[PDB]
Amino acid sequence: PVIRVFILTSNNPELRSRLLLFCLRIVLSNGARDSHRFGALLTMFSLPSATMLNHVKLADQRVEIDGFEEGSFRLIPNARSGMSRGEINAYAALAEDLPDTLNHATPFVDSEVEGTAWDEIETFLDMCYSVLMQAWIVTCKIEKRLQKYRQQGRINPRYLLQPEARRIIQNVIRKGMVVRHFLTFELQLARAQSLVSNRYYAMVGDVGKYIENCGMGGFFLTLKYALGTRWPTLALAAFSGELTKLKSLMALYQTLGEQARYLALLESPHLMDFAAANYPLLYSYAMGIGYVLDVNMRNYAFSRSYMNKTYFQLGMETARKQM
Amino acid sequence: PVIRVFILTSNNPELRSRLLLFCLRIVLSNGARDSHRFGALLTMFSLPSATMLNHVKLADQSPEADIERVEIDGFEEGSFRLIPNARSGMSRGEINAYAALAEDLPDTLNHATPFVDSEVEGTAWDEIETFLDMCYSVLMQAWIVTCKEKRLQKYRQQGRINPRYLLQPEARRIIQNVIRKGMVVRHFLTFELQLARAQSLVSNRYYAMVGDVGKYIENCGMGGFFLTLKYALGTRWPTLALAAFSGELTKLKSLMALYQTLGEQARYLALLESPHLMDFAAANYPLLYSYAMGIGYVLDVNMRNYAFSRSYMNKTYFQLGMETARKQ
Amino acid sequence: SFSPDEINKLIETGLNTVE
Amino acid sequence: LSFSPDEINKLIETGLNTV
Repeated sequence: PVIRVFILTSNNPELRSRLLLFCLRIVLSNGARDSHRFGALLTMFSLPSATMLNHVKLADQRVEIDGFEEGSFRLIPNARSGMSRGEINAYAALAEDLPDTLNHATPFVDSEVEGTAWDEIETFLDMCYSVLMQAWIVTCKIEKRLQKYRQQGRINPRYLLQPEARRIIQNVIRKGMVVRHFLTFELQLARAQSLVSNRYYAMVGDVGKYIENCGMGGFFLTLKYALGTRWPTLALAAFSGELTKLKSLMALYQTLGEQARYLALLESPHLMDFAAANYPLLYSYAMGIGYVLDVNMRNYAFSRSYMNKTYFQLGMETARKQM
Repeated sequence: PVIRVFILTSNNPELRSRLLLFCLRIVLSNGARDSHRFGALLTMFSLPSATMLNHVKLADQSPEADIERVEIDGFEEGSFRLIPNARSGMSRGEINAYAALAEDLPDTLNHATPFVDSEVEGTAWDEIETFLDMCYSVLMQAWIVTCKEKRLQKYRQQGRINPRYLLQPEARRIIQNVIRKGMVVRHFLTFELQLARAQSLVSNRYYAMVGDVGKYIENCGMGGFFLTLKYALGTRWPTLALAAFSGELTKLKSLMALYQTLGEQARYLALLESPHLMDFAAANYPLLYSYAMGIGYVLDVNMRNYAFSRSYMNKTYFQLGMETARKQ
Repeated sequence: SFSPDEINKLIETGLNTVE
Repeated sequence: LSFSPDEINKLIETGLNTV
């Protein structure tokens, strides 16, 4: 179970482009195994990231930096300082093993993208940022986000992937614990600035806003509307148990520190400790209070099976009476 | 209290030099508090590092305060008065207090300057090479005292620390004790050591010197552990099946599993003062440590200098070790 | 929907009401 | 004197086949 991350020995953009389009095919190939997909996906994410490359060296948490790319492909197989003949032909075969659902045997909706001469650095970085931004979009929680990132120029429409190619990357990221571990570092560096909003990390920080604290909505809404008000109804005995439970959950969030905002992405077992099912009374009390106080609370779902119908009405009545 | 880390809005070398020397004087002043020295020291280490600059974040439950931006200092030297911008939140009383701390050096510093050469602070810091040579020279002197004799004479002879910017010995010892008391300071130093190790900065003169210093800092106090793994255990000696080793063999198995579990904290156990550091001491496996020293006594040319009177040294399993590696 | 800062952690509300 | 990374000094848990 070796996860090989390819590193190149040259900045020249034609080699960077060929390595990305080669790794993209492995991720989407029929015959590759997860281990091959995780390593090729990490190679794509590290190409614009001098910091992830600094976390791929022996680190982290295994990952062997196969690197050693002189390294231009002869055509589609590699030339390695590192390893063997049989793996060169095997990787070359995997790159041409695309599923039939992708038109013209290419991941892109435009059949003449891979044939482009990747002569200049801007045509690679525009291609690399467009492909990785489509990856970032499917890694958490897509319908209309692509329409937004198209109009904002964060994804060049020329480099759009076919929908099947997006869904495969979505599941490879979902299955890859190691891939998502390195994605957290990119989100952590996305915030706290990079190069007066480096075009890549400015986009990552924007996507970060969606990923951070995913699945903590019921927890924070309960902390806001039920415990931020400090109203006398909180002293009902039926809240006494969930009060101390929310106190341990709050202590737990503080103890986790930096990893607290990335529980959903890091596959933390603590994430569903924060689900509203563990405090359904105070949650229904908080939803009733929010229904009255906040205009954005409606229309919310309110369709959860553990939502108490009467404690929702207590919250409404407690909040409405600000007279 | 608050740990104040000042940073600039300008790549101006003269401003980078004045902030450096301002912060240096706060670390060395008589009246400053530990929180002032910790923040003044982190400011110095952050000037040549874009990475530590991104690490100092107030967002998540900060004891750190960027103070936010500082435009310039008061123009006349002797006016160590900071000029922060809007949204800075620094009151005049604090600019005078900081200006007073920068002039309150101990009397043991000749000519009221941290440097051996009394005409260094008076230099016009016009060009970035004059600053970068000065910045790297004093930061290097702080890296050597972070460690747990005279490597200054080495670093002066070889890749540069400029003798012009040598600190006086009293300034070095004060920096040494501030780094020792400052857990927060040593926490950020590890990120610099990690960055010097994983090098996209092979050509950077500063991180090259940090990585060499980091060779001495990293895995400090782990020599006995790694030598034991190398000699007693790097090969399948048949004497390993002695029953007297059965207990210590499983001990080192947990110790090596411990090293893997801690990840990158494992490299800086002595620097972060981790309790796990002593778990790797040879006194927890004196028989194998004795067996490994004997093997390395006859196998390696360099282990004449290391075997120097250990209390738990067995001296009988030492003879078993040398006889095992005697003939191959 | 929430800012990356949590002054919302009012444990003081919790320990006050469990007197 | 000091040890680089590449801690191949974990050939030894297989060196613990005598366990």
